[PDB]
Amino acid sequence: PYTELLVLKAHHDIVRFLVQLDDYRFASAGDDGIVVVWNAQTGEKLLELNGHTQKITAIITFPNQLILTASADRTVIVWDGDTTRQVQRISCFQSTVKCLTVLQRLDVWLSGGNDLCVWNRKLDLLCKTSHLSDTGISALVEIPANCVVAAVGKELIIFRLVAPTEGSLAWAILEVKRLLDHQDNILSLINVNDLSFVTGSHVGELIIWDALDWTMQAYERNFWDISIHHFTCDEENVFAAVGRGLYVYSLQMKRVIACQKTAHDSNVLHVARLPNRQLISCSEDGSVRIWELQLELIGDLIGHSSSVEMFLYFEDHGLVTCSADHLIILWKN
Repeated sequence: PYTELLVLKAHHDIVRFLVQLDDYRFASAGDDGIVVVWNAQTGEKLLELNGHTQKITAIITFPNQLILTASADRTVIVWDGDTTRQVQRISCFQSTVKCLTVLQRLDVWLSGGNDLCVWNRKLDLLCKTSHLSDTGISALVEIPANCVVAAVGKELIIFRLVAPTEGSLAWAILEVKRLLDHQDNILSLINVNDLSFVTGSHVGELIIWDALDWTMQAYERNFWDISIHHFTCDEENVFAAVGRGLYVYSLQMKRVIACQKTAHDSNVLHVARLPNRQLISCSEDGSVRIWELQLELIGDLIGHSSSVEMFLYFEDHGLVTCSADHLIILWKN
């Protein structure tokens, strides 16, 4: 259980994103276009970053550590963590940036909308696709050998990024493959352990891919048999929110191993495995449940009165949840 709880108040619209900054702080971001920095130990509100005029669509940290946010205002803003100063607003987009990702090795970060742009810390545009899609990149995930996988509707497009020769400043983006095996839009794209990545669609397709040669390994047209709303992964399992139920699929056995068909009174939104090996599920109605894997309901976390959009887990500071009810709740002990 988590007994004690703190209610952290600031947002005046749906809180969608939580992102850990360091060992004790995290940021939240909402449809109110506000970003807030919180102390996870004490629950103190540390900083507010105001500068977006519409909902935030993505937020990441760039390890001094920066915070980057994209918004339906068609900008990406880059924030200085310490001073809370706005380093730059980037507004050279004709469409909403939908995803942001860091390539650690190469020490760049990517924006994904109608096009893929490659950036460095100093905020130089190094390269960008032109007219990649009208659809928009819905997910970018790093895989080995400096490649990145982009979800574009039903398609996956794999790019390799090449740093310039010392002497030149010319980066290159090479398209290296397209995968066209989904009949439905790609909802989830996840790197499992740098050997596989997995994609899912809302209709219940699950595909496992080789992260090195980019070939199909396994395929399910409907891996659980109601739509799937979200997937996550550990080293060997996929945990899917499917209707009001949870399903656990083994990547090794290519089978559903565990199941709970009515885990909640409402659609399950998010389901994930914590480091400590417990499961957390989040629902439309506001309930959060903790499980141990048959699935045993350990904990019932009751407080939110509306969709729980995301959770964040600190080993030493407990559990954070955020909700369409404008609250963040920090659960402890």
